[PDB]
Amino acid sequence: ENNCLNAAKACNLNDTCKKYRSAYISPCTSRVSTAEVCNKRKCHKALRQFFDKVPPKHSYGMLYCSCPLGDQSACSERRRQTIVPACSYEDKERPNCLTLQVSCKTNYICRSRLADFFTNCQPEPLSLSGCLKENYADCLLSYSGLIGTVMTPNYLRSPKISVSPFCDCSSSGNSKEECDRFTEFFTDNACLRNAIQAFGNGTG
Amino acid sequence: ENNCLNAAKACNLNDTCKKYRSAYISPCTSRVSTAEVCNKRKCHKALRQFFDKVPPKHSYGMLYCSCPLGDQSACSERRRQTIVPACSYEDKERPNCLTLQVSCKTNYICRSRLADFFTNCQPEPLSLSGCLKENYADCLLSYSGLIGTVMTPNYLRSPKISVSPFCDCSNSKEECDRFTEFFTDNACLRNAIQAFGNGTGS
Amino acid sequence: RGCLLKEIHLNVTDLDLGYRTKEELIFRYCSGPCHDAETNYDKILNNLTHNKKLDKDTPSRTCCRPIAFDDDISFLDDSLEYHTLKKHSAKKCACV
Amino acid sequence: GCLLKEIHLNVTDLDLGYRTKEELIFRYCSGPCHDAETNYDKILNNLTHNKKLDKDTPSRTCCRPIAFDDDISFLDDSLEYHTLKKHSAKKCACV
Amino acid sequence: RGCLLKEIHLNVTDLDLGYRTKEELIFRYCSGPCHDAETNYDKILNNLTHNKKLDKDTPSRTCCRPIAFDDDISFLDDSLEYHTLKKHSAKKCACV
Amino acid sequence: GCLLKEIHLNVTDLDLGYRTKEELIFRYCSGPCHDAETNYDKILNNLTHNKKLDKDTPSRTCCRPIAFDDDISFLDDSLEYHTLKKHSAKKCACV
Ligand SMILES: *[C@@H]1O[C@H](CO[C@@H]2O[C@@H](C)[C@@H](O)[C@@H](O)[C@@H]2O)[C@@H](O[C@@H]2O[C@H](CO)[C@@H](O)[C@H](O)[C@H]2NC(C)=O)[C@H](O)[C@H]1NC(C)=O
Ligand SMILES: *[C@@H]1O[C@H](CO)[C@@H](O[C@@H]2O[C@H](CO)[C@@H](O)[C@H](O)[C@H]2NC(C)=O)[C@H](O)[C@H]1NC(C)=O
Ligand SMILES: *[C@@H]1O[C@H](CO)[C@@H](O)[C@H](O)[C@H]1NC(C)=O
Ligand SMILES: *[C@@H]1O[C@H](CO)[C@@H](O)[C@H](O)[C@H]1NC(C)=O
Ligand SMILES: *[C@@H]1O[C@H](CO)[C@@H](O)[C@H](O)[C@H]1NC(C)=O
Repeated sequence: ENNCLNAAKACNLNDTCKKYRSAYISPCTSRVSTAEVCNKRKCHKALRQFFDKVPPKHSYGMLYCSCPLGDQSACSERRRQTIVPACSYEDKERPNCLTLQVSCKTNYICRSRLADFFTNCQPEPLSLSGCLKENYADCLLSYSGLIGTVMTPNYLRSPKISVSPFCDCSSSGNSKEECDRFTEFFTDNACLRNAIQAFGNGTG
Repeated sequence: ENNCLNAAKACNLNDTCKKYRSAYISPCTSRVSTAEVCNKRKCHKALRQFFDKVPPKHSYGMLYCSCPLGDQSACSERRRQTIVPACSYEDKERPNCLTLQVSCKTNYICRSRLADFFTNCQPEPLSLSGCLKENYADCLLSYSGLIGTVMTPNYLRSPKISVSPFCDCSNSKEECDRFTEFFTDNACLRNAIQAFGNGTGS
Repeated sequence: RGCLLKEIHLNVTDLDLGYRTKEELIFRYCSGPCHDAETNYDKILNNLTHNKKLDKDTPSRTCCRPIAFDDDISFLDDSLEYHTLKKHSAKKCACV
Repeated sequence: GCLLKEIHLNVTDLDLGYRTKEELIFRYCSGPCHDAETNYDKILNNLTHNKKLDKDTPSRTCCRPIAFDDDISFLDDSLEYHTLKKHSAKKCACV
Repeated sequence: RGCLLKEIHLNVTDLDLGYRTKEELIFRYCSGPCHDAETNYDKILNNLTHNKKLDKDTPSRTCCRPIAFDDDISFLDDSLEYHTLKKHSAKKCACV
Repeated sequence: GCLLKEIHLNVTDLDLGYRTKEELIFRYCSGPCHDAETNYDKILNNLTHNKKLDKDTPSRTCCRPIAFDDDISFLDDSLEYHTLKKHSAKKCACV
């Protein structure tokens, strides 16, 4: 019925995927206090471990599952819950994107992934593919490399595919323009959108 | 209240920021002898540690806190003492800027931190942001990365926002005037510091 | 060598554990004869029970049970809520 | 629940074919193992109720011995010695 | 249980230690009943005091006190001078 | 300061319900721990003075035993033996 649900079926029937899927579900869902819903550190560490050791056919087949319209469908919601956003994505405070860029750039692994993302998922309106670098695979990996980090992205509740990190541009100051360019590279990017759709097309 | 005083409050209330803030205040405030005011080497090592362990919201919120732009404002004085400049910044002899560059370039870490500073904080009068590279964050980090080296910079007492290392310029001198001007009057650096303050304040 | 490990493919709802989900699973269990591993203790129990020397205590003879449980499984139900099960499948069997 | 019990018997009361007047003490395991229940057990109960498993009747938790008692030796009527091993329980546990 | 750590938000001036600053802090202390952890030594002390066997001394019984002190805290005063405090808050408690 | 004191007594001077004519030597801790107070103690006094900690009444330094003496046994009138443990102090310290 739903390509996104068939991806889970294939995962639980695969010993390697089944093991590591549960490995990240439990920490991201096991409460530790009335205030804390999870050990966010241990949750992210299992996510990264999931995409490292689970084969890509199964791991990415669940993250990029093809959905008719990713807005308010069962296919769209199952995909939104893949990273357990209640623990890995959301937070009590929404930071400014300048502060979130500083925090990511202090950490070496986060910096490298963020730099690879903006380089490999650069759009080009004059391109049939939409990507300036003309390689969907390189853009998908760079994006996935941000999952477990401080820049964790997740699908937004929109008609078409829209992803974002947990940051905002509340400042009315002149910095609003540079902040808008950062979020727009995530939210409205025809290269990333074509890559995600292109991968689900293949594993369908 | 001052955005700087509120930042210090938010630090003491955060266990991580409180611990490491005290970790660098003590060595920079502990006198080893009547001649030496502190173990400068241990003071710098604790500063760098403070910027590596404390989350940026607090560490950089105190350093780049927003002031009212009043000359010798309480915030500005509080912000100026952030690094304990009596131990890390000041020194008995003010070196010539050519010699200080030779010292920073002998140490691999200071050399890279300096190269990253000039590359990422290049100004551009044509750019609306003021930065040639168009990334404020990359300029703020490259700057802070110097706070624990021989090239440690700190705010100067001016009506505007001015930062400088402990150096002075006096055959050739224009190259030395270019170096000091890169810290004192850099629209890319000034606009970044006033961007973080706008974001981490109210 | 008779207590073996078998496989069965099922819905999660086939386990009747109260969940409403369309996820699937591979269930593994132990089944086989343990006549080769019986001891004097077992054949004594068989005879004593026949003689009725034991007052209806009906002690248990060798069993074909698991000695190692399988990895945990997690699934997502129809309400978009995650669940996880532990000690559900068998990884290694043995006549215990 | 799974506990160890004792009984005083003759080597003949075990009906192992021996002819002797010697005696023994036999220890066995008996008790309930509901406290040691696992999902694997429950899944087996729900599958046997239905007919998913085909004529397999797998076994749930058993109360069995985890350690056997020391060996025992006796002399029969024909002046011949016999020795029995792993015949009595030393320690029980739900398995 | 009983002996437990409790927290409070205070100005640095609320501690009344003589400092002049507007900074703030979080203070943790131990408080709770330690009746459950009394030894025969404590009972004897209570019976000796009641019967006035120990004529004058007033020995102490179990106390709910900190067994671990909190990290150090530093603040800036109105005169642009730095002060640091050690052993100001409790990190762990115990009936001892 | 916090020092150890000795006091000779009967076994019935402890009012523990025992019946015997035996005797004991009891050691307890008593002394001032003022010279071992910390900022934590000074803060508590100042907060209890201005009454910022209205409800609670936390404890300051206590001269307490850190090691208990050896065990003591005795015989009662009914020719029954009794043993006490952790009844006297061996070494003290400010806690
Ligand atoms: C997993 O479940 C599917 C679906 O269950 C079927 O539909 C339910 C509403 C209920 O009626 C169940 O009893 C059904 O078994 C199973 O696939 C179906 O199996 C039936 C029985 O042979 C068959 O008639 C259907 O065509 C199948 N497909 C459907 C309903 O879409 C399947 O056997 C279960 N086990 C697995 C997947 O291992
Ligand atoms: C061993 O067998 C003898 C029988 O040969 C058992 O002794 C009998 O016990 C019953 C019950 O007390 C008596 O009514 C019989 O008279 C006994 N027979 C003899 C010959 O004495 C004996 O109990 C058995 N051993 C044990 C441990 O039970
Ligand atoms: C910060 O805010 C002030 C007040 O609105 C504004 O004038 C200034 O340009 C802002 N600086 C930035 C966003 O860098
Ligand atoms: C801190 O200081 C202010 C000003 O004196 C006072 O009103 C407040 O009660 C103090 N404590 C807290 C927790 O704010
Ligand atoms: C011990 O008991 C006797 C009475 O039996 C009493 O006189 C004596 O005082 C007791 N011991 C001490 C130390 O008082």
